[PDB]
Amino acid sequence: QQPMIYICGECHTENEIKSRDPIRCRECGYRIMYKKRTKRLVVFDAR
Amino acid sequence: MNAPPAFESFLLFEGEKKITINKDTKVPNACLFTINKEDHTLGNIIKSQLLKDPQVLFAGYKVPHPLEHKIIIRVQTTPDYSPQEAFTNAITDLISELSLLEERFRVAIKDKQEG
Amino acid sequence: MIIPVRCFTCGKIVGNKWEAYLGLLQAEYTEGDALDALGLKRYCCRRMLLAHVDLIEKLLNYAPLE
Amino acid sequence: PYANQPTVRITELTDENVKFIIENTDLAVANSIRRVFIAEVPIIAIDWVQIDANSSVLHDEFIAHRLGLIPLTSDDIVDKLQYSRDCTCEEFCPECSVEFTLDVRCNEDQTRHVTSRDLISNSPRVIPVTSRQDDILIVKLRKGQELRLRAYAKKGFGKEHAKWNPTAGVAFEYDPDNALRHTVYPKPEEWPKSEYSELDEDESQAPYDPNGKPERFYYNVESCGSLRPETIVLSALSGLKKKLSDLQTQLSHEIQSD
Amino acid sequence: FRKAPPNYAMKKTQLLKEKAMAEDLGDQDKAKQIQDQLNELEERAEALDR
Amino acid sequence: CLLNGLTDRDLCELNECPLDPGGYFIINGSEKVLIAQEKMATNTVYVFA
Ligand SMILES: [Zn+2]
Ligand SMILES: [Zn+2]
Ligand SMILES: [Zn+2]
Repeated sequence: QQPMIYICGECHTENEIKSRDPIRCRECGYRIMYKKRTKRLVVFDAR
Repeated sequence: MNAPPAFESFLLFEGEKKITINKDTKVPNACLFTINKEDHTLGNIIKSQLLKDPQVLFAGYKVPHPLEHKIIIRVQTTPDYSPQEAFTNAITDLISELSLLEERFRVAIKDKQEG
Repeated sequence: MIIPVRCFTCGKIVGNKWEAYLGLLQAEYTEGDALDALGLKRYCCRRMLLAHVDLIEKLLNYAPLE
Repeated sequence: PYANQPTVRITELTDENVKFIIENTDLAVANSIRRVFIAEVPIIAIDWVQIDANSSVLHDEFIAHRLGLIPLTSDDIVDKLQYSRDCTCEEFCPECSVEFTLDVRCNEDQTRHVTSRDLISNSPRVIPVTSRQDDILIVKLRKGQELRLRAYAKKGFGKEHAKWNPTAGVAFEYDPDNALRHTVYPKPEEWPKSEYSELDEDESQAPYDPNGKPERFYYNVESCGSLRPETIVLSALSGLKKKLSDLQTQLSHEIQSD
Repeated sequence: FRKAPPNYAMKKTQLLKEKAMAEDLGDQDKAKQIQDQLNELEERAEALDR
Repeated sequence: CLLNGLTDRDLCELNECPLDPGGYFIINGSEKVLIAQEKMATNTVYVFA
């Protein structure tokens, strides 16, 4: 049950965007938004 | 992308021998010792120790190639003193010397602290 | 962009000396004196504090939120 | 046809560096002990960083890289731990590693300075250098950013990577007067006298000496702060002794097999 | 209901206010826009100093 | 332009840096710059051989 949460461009507010939907912030309304970091096991070696 | 890992310089790989003896044919009583996963650290001191020994006619090491982790030590003794025992004696005395140096250094420190 | 953690050539920890170096420069000291006041003898480790540029400030100006 | 009886004399012992002298020993032994100081000295250091949430302005790998370079006091723990490669268990067991956690989040308006003091270690003795002088600056966070991660430390030596390099800089120097001529000065008068020079201010360099061997090696090992300098020397001596012992055993087995 | 200045639209809001003031030929509207712009600039300066 | 005589504060808030020299167009989201061409000065008499 993952609605593919996004991060607004300037508001820096989360949004719930699903397929076949416009790409806009829930408030104000902007056309830019980035994704959120994965949940995978991001493991680096301090080398 | 092809950079080798850092552990290949000292850690042995499965099947590789740490030390290999190979008798030479050009002159009597001459062997080449081949050491895997080592550097100048463990070859230079042995070279010097072999030089100290008078019965050793020739002694010298080399690094075939810097990117390769391998060294070759050539030893040639008098006919009545096989190079194997020369190597063993060199290492044994070198270990004794380092142990003595450690003991002296430790006593010197413990005396230096409030003394 | 940020003070390194160790001197490239020497290896002496220098990361923990940027704030101190700035404070010493600010109060009254001059660079040539502040550097040896911090204890940086070798000239190899001094280039860390003299040449280092502090861009992390400009980076922090672009606050993501608020 | 045997070894020699070297002598040692410390001139300056502090908690930051040691200056000593070795006499009656060969150059090869001196330089080898040096290279062991720099390269083959066991020490603890961060080697496995798992980043969970990093909203700082630096890269993800920048944090891990920096954390790799923060020294960790290993006065009595390095000798006890075992190399992770040779451990006989899965995951970083505490018997063979030391775990670290960092969780900082800039809430107030003033910019944070995430310093090494935020590295909350599980073990008491394995901590960055802050016991007794600011702390190593890691990264700067601004209101709203955060940095959550945990990293494990493991035993290594400088040869594998620099992070395991306890000594800041080894000052090795012998025969301060150029008595053995190992270097030829085009204009000896132009050069400044060495710190260890016994030669007066009139003469430039000692007269040649044919039957002269290098002795009196001057050392100035300088600990980065992880280990105490005398501890560095003792560990290097022990490590070299162990390497020779292993080599002797291998050679013995090889000869016996033949 | 959500007030405008919050949080990253300070510069965009200032530009919008300046544009509206320039477009509006009225004196009272011009004065109100100038006052609002000055207040926004002062608040931004205070936040930066903090 | 929208950054005519604007303070570094607003530039930083607009994800821009005060150091950017500017003077370059943005077409299709690419920075295009006009190279200054050169030619012979007009309305001047030259006598070549
Ligand atoms: Zn929107
Ligand atoms: Zn340096
Ligand atoms: Zn384990």
